[PDB]
Amino acid sequence: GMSENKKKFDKKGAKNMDEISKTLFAPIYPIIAENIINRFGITAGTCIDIGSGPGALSIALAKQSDFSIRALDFSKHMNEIALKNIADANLNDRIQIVQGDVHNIPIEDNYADLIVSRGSVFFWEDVATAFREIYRILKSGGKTYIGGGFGNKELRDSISAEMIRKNPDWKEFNRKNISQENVERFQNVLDEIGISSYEIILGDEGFWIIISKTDQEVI
Ligand SMILES: C[S@@+](CC[C@H](N)C(=O)[O-])C[C@H]1O[C@@H](n2cnc3c(N)ncnc32)[C@H](O)[C@@H]1O
Repeated sequence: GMSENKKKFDKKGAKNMDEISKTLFAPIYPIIAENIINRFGITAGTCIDIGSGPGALSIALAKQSDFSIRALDFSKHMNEIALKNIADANLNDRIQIVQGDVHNIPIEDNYADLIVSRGSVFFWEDVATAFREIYRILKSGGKTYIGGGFGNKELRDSISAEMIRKNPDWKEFNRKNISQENVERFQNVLDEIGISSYEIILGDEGFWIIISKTDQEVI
């Protein structure tokens, strides 16, 4: 017997993500990057983009800041595309592609000034372990922006209409992702870890987990 197989984040899936990233979703990346810059005022140092995929968020951040960026993704197929995209954009000097998993990040302790992630958290198995790793690699005084969304209401609404036409079931998955179910879920995850300082936000720009590493309250 034989089979032809399709699974998430494989070569075919990476191509689909890349195509959408370059077309329908393209405008969201500069907006999200701008939102991140404006929110925290971090414009240099080290930034880790977790679940970077075809690399569009990293590329947008590079174009608006002076960060040294590492784009971490567990899919070889995503990383092959991201490498090409980064090179095409003349950003090889700005963004390093790192093959690896959020559950065992190949980065030293206390390294990152900023950790960002779009559209990955909703897929992670073992989120407690993932968030312990995220906290481990975050520098004291560092910030995160981990979640999903479209940057602003106008883009959210226009893109959603098109996504629903293409992929009707996306409507319900997106509705589950960008909601209070995840605010509750992730509050509970961070609380089990014992994180002293965070915000989890939900609004027109999306759903985002914003951890601040600070000297802890229990001493
Ligand atoms: C929907 S894509 C989003 C891609 C990109 N961040 C963007 O917004 O265009 C989700 C990505 O997370 C990656 N991913 C999923 N689980 C992961 C894990 N445990 N560790 C690292 N990457 C992961 C996938 O391979 C995929 O590239």
